[PDB]
Amino acid sequence: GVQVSPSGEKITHTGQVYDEKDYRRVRFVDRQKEVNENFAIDLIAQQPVNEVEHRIIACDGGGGALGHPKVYINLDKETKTGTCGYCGLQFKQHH
Amino acid sequence: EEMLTNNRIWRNRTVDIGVVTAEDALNYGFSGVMLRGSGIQWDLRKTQPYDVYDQVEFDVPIGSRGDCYDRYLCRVEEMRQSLRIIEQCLNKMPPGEIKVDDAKVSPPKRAEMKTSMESLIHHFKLYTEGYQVPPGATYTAIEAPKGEFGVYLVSDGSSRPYRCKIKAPGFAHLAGLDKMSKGHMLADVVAIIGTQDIVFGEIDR
Amino acid sequence: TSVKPIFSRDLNEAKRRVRELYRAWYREVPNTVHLMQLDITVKQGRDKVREMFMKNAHVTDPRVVDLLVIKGKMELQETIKVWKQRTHVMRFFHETETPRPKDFLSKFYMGHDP
Amino acid sequence: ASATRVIQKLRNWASGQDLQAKLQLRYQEIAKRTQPPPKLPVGPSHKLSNNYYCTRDGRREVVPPSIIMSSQKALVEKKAVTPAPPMKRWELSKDQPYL
Amino acid sequence: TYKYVNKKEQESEVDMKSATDNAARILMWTELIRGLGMTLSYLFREPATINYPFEKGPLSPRFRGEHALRRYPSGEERCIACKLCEAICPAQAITIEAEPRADGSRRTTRYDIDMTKCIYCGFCQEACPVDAIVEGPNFEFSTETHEELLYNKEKLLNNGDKWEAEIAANIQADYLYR
Amino acid sequence: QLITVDEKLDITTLTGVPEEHIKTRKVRIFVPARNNMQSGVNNTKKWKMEFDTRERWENPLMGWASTADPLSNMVLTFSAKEDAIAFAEKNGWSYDVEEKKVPKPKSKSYGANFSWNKRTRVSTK
Amino acid sequence: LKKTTGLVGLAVCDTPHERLTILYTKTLDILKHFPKHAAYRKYTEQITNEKLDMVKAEPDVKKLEALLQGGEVEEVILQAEKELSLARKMLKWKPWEPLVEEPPANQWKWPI
Amino acid sequence: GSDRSRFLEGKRAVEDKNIGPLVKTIMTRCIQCTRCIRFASEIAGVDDLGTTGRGNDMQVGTYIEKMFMSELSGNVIDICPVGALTSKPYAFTARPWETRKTESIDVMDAVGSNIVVSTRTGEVMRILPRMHEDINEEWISDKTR
Amino acid sequence: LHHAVIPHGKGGRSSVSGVVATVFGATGFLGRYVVNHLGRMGSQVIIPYRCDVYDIMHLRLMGDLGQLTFLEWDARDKDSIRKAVQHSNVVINLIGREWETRNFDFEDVFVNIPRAIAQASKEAGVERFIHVSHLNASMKSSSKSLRSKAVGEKEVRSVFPEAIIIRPSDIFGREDRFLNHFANYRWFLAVPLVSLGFKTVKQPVYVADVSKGIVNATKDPDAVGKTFAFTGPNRYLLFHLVKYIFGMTHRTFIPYPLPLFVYSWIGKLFGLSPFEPWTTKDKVERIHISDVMPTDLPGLEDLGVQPTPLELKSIEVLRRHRTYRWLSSEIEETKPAKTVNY
Amino acid sequence: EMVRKCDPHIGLLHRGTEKLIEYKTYLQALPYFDRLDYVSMMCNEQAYSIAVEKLLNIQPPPRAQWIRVLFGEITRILNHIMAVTTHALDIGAMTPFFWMFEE
Amino acid sequence: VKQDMPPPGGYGPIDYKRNLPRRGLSGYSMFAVGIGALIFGYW
Amino acid sequence: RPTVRPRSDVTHKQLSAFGEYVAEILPKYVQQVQVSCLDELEICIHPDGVIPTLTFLRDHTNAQFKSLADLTAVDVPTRQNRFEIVYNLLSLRFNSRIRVKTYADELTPIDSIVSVHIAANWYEREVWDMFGVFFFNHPDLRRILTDYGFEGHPFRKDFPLTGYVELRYDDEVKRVVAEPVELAQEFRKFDLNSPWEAFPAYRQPP
Ligand SMILES: CCCCCCCCCCCCCCCCCC(=O)OC[C@H](COP(=O)(O)OCCN)OC(=O)CCCCCCCCCCCCCCCCC
Ligand SMILES: NC(=O)C1=CN([C@@H]2O[C@H](COP(=O)(O)OP(=O)(O)OC[C@H]3O[C@@H](n4cnc5c(N)ncnc54)[C@H](OP(=O)(O)O)[C@@H]3O)[C@@H](O)[C@H]2O)C=CC1
Ligand code: SF4
Ligand code: SF4
Ligand code: SF4
Ligand SMILES: [Zn+2]
Repeated sequence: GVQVSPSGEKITHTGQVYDEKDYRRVRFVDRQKEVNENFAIDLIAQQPVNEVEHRIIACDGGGGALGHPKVYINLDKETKTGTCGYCGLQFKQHH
Repeated sequence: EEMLTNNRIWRNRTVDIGVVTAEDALNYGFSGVMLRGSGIQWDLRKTQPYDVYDQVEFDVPIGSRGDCYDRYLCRVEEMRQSLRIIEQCLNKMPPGEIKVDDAKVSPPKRAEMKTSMESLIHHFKLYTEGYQVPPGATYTAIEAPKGEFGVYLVSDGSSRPYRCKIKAPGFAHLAGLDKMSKGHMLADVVAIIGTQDIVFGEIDR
Repeated sequence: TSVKPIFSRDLNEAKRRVRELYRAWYREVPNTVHLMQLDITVKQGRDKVREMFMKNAHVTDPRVVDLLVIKGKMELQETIKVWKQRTHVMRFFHETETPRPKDFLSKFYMGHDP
Repeated sequence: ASATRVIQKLRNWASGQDLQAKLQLRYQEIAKRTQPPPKLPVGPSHKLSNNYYCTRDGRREVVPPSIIMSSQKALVEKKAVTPAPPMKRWELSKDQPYL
Repeated sequence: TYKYVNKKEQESEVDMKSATDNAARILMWTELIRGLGMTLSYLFREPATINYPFEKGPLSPRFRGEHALRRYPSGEERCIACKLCEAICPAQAITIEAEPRADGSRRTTRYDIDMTKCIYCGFCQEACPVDAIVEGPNFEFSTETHEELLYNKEKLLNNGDKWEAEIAANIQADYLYR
Repeated sequence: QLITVDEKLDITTLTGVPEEHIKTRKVRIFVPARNNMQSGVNNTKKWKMEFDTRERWENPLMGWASTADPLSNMVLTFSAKEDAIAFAEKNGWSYDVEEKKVPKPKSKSYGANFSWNKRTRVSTK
Repeated sequence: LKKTTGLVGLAVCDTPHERLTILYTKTLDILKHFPKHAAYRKYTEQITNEKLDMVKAEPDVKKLEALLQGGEVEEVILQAEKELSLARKMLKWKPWEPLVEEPPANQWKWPI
Repeated sequence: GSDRSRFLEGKRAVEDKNIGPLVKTIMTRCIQCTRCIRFASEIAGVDDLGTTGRGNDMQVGTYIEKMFMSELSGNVIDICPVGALTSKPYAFTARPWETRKTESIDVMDAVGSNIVVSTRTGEVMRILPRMHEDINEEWISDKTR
Repeated sequence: LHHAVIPHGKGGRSSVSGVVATVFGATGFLGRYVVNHLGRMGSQVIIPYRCDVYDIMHLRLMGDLGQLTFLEWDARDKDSIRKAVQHSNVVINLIGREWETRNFDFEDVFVNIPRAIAQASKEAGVERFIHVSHLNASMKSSSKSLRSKAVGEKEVRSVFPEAIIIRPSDIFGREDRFLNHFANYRWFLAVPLVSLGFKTVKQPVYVADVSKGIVNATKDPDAVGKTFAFTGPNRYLLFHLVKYIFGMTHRTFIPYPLPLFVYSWIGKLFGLSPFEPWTTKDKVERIHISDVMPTDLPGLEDLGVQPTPLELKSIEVLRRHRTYRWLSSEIEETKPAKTVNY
Repeated sequence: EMVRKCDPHIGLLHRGTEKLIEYKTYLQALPYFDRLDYVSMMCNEQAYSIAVEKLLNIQPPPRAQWIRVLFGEITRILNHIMAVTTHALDIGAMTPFFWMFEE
Repeated sequence: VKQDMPPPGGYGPIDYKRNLPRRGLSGYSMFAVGIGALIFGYW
Repeated sequence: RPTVRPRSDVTHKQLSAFGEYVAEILPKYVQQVQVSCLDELEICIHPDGVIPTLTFLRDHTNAQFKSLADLTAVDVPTRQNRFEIVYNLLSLRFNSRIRVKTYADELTPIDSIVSVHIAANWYEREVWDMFGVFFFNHPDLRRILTDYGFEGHPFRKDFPLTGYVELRYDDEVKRVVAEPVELAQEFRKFDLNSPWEAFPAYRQPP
């Protein structure tokens, strides 16, 4: 979601765009601004919700030693979804 | 060893250079190779074996008439007796563990800190704070190839230390560059420095 | 207070030891400017010697004056010999860093420096 | 392999020993790449029982140095004493004593 | 056990056969010829050099080089701003000021290495409990300027958005050893 | 042999510290407080000698907090107040003491939570 | 009957059983000027009178080495004339004097 | 404590609350020490954060949705040794070894309460209390933190 | 001003000054000192180069890790001036070669470079356009540069008013073109200087005095249009100005006087050099126009600097031109020059 | 050309890695010890990894001791190459420097 | 199942001991081939 | 016990026995000989009696310690005599080491042992360069490791980690000259020091 400011520079994961009246935009002259186009705010939202059967369940990142220390969530809330602080994977209870 | 240990030039360029006698090396504090090259039988693997060197058979090359060619041979030949030890350290290696089996001094396995809690806590403390050694002080003198590499730790209950101090074998050998460079000229003083196994990191610290 | 002295006794014996040192710089500033190429004439070289002796006059303890002489004999041994450089001896002058205003009013037109 | 068997004999001779068996250009004898995955052994003390840290706490077995002849705190015929029994003539390195 | 290296002198009343043996070592200086033939034994060898950009020498999966921030298989920047990767970085190189991401999640707004710092020691990829910061197998990233070595977070995610095909193979090859 | 001198024992001169870090520089001597998150009170029991803070400007390039006063991250652990003021007077520094803060001892009975007459009669057990 | 020592600059100095005796007998004499209660005199006499008997009874050098540890006998004559040089230093100095001058002012409680 | 887990079974997770914009409950990690009900019943005079149930299924907090918005509501942060409920504004801005702690005073109330202002590279991240007996006793209000 | 143009920082070399600046002629002689006196105190210094990247290496230092950023340009285009002076609070003009090139003449360099800049700098919205004319250049001069360096002094005021204009005297310093000019007359038989040197009164000025003057002119609330004149003390006379040099440089000294009938034509012989010429038609005539008395102008001393005499900093710039047997000679020695007040 | 009195001024590489250990924990200071003898790295780590262990009253496992000894005497070969040959550059023979830096 | 990295049985011996094989037409054949080449140069 | 470094009780009696020996032979200038759990010996002394217990340990039949190893100087600025100055020595003959430490002020020097152990010609010079402890009777005291104009004694804990000056090249004077310290990151002193004694009954009772 790299969307250009009215000045012309690009926006990062975080709004950090140097203002129009800033002197520290020279450094991109005859140069450019390395900015990652793949915002994790959105890619994680482009990910479905695992409608699991149990109320307390586990998350990893595809491999117990390959990421995400194994934490457990309480899926009593039917309104909101339970998420792990490490990934942003969502879950539900199905009942 | 063919190319050097039988010439004239190498044998007429190093010989009778640096004839630092026995009892003056100790007054100067060499302790590594600039004293066993003069006949002082001394080594901290036959006298003070610290890691597995008790059950490691080898020979300590000693040389009389220590003159920058007799210690050369003591230096070419402990490359052999160390190449002899590889024959041992490769053959006998027990199928055991690799770090201390004490998770408050040696962090746990990178997969053991993803099932279990405590392993994750100690991981979160070992690699932030440390492990709180007790107060004390030591002197681990180790035979690096230069010699008695020393470390005078001084601990406190903190996870940081309180004044380490490093014994550079070379901080004493380079001070021997004054008496060994007596009678000898510009073209063989350049050879004395290489017959002290000089490295200007350990010293200049 | 019944402390142990070093290289001296009560201060009046430890000022000849200071003058014997000023008795070594004043004859060896014209030597350095010759040896190693320096812009200084002689007088702003010698006046700096007095400037660095007329900084520590507030001292009143022999052991301290017995000690500051020694460090001066170092830096004279390092200057009668060329173990120093143009760089090290022309480092005393502080030619680069702009001398900050001692006055109150300008001292906080820049910086929170009391 | 780049020898063509007429330079081997030269190369072996001018040096004076065989070096087509003890060459320093590694071809295939080496361990390969992509070894199979291991299964490292858990050390001791992973045995779920009789492993209280209070038994194996080496870090806490310390205790402060035993002071001897303290001028104001301890104040603690007679033979002579050495700091240790002395080192001696070690051995003489059988199978190669003069090389 | 000790071994004498230079100790053979014993006058055996050298016979005239052992004299020429010594008197032809000298006057034909042949001990040196045994060195000239020794260097002649090597020009006929294969020089071990390798055409570098076409033949880049051998490495191993643990070769630690240019840092990179890995990423879960569904986007989602794998860092969680713990700060136990500058609390260990001995060169004092990392500054990872963070915030709640406005998703409620927990991520960096700031991350940094000064690669003119960064001793390349490995303490940060072995401390990271999530495998976010790694130390890739790059070793061709020299720069004409000082500013290009101050990798913040956008030069260092997209770097990890580059080598992830090449990192994970090495991480998959080594998560059993660590 | 021995010699008498009643002076203040100034070591202002044997240390560098050109002029700005002798007189235009404060000092604070104190037992550090207790990190109230924790009940741990062993980070007390010493007499650290932290100094005043000064300008920390944000680097124009990067965001880093940069400084010019090096004598800022300057903890020095002691064991007594009599040993600290003797050390900062010496080096020409100006101290400012804050005395120890030990908590009171407090009569705490588990049974006062279960009183007939009194008002400490707790609920939630 | 010793061709070349292992050491360097430590000459043979042949005729042992004399110099090893001239020196120890000379420590006993440069002792006896100390106080009897000084423990240096008490102890080093227990040392020399052993070595003096391990030379005054044993004429063969190679086995004498195995009695007074300090092999390479010539390395002992270097030591015997060194202790000798030290008693003289310990005479002009007064180490046996009473308990220390100027004891320490809470100088060693280590954990700070 | 020990070094290793002989626990290989399966944990529990607790259903988080929404106590307010100051206190951020993550109650999977609460250890049931009742150092937060004994605060809200003896220092604040509130009687809200009860313990609801028995066994592991017991779980601290209101049985219902209620907002523990009182003066001295930010001190349950400092008093919970676990990080179950912590500060929501200072959620993830820092980490305590990163800080530098300067002991100063409160303003904005006339108590002159004592404080530990903790900084992170020329900025402010928390405003903690000091123990001093005459002033507050050990804890501060919510305005001044 | 904004929030980062703020000078929140002590001294310099990692601090801020709010002196984000363009300095165009920062490849030569004066600009390498200007960048040094800006970068040392802490200041971004935009340095546009038309030239070799190798000749701008010595500018890579005197810069504290981000405050030195370079970019390319040429005078004969637009959109390469509208990128340098964009993000600026300050602009400085130091262009001027000494001669005519095949493509850039005295008018293309002293009139059309400031005009295009200062107009392209007024559109950006910057506050200062420090310009460097040369003293003695009112109009009707005997030269062709100083007859055009006042045209620029008007074609800037008529474009970017409220501009600072420094009119320095003939400058000296290491790798200068003033003392190292007369020093290299020794390669020939002797010095051909006009009228036996007389009738040419000169008060030169040291570089750092000019540079410390500029750097303090871009910070005062004063100098919102005030012309300047950086001249210095000790208003020397040329014959004694050169005799000082060749007593300092101990080689020798004999005059060889001439008129301008030939000594301005010899410059036209050395002016036929595709490289940096040794002399020109006009480099001869600046030396001889050089005549002025200070009348009313502000100067250094009401700007921040206490200028430096030539008596002191002449070793550094002539110690090279000596031979062994004079390579150490102690300016205690060498008979200081005769100064004229008039 | 004969040398009467030399006066080395070693100190042109001092950095101060007896004062930086003071501000870094025992793991965060381990790689300083590679720098002291930059030719024999593991033999320094092997030293500092014992003075720490002594204070802790700990011994490593056997397989660590063996490999800790194995590289402790490969560094023995990394160095006497760096001493036999560097002592020959100064004297003139350059080739065994190159022969072993393939080895 | 465990295989950390132990060795197999033995590995056989290494040859650490020095071996400089002497060689050459010894001490009479040299001067004989020399002088004999040097009288022929005279005839 | 498999992870706790056995104590080896034998060589703790050998050294403690030699500890009383060195004290009662030499009551002058000696206080609290001590020997740690780690089997190593410590003999603290009064600084007026350095050489009389280094010649003794160099020249004595049962204390042959003729080879010097280090000479440190630990700074402890909570005591008058802050500079603890530690010797450590070695017997080739006995394979035993020892520690002989002293004390000193910022001004209470210690006579040099360059006559006894020539190795300390430079270990003393660095102590002068690093700490500032003068040494009587020493050939050519001077710096080794610091610059030729370095005002300060850096390993003093009073000295900042980054000093007071740093160097750079000034094109205006063509030299590597010093203007005072001006960082770009401000070394972040972390507060890694926990509560929780970690070593009870090994501590400080008030
Ligand atoms: C029949 C009756 C009549 C007969 C009359 C004739 C009688 C016989 C005469 C015999 C003569 C014998 C040969 C004479 C030359 C010998 C010279 C010589 O002796 O050199 C000795 C010298 C060593 O001297 P020294 O100081 O003592 O070193 C040993 C110390 N331990 O050695 C050296 O130091 C020299 C070392 C230099 C090495 C440089 C390498 C040279 C490279 C070789 C090139 C190979 C090609 C040869 C080409 C030849 C030219 C065509
Ligand atoms: N130094 C002196 O002797 C004195 C100079 N002055 C004035 O001071 C100012 C500084 O001039 P100074 O710097 O001394 O002379 P320089 O010779 O150092 O030239 C300065 C810069 O001008 C640039 N320049 C010149 N012409 C052009 C052009 N046509 N297009 C692009 N760039 C150009 C050059 O770039 P490049 O490097 O690429 O050629 C050079 O770097 C001028 O106004 C000069 O007249 C006044 C009195 C004394
Ligand atoms: S340890 Fe890993 S997850 Fe935590 S802040 Fe560092 S890089 Fe991010
Ligand atoms: S590799 Fe080491 S030095 Fe480099 S960033 Fe990681 S922890 Fe820091
Ligand atoms: S104080 Fe914290 S840990 Fe204790 S019961 Fe309350 S929420 Fe749980
Ligand atoms: Zn997850």
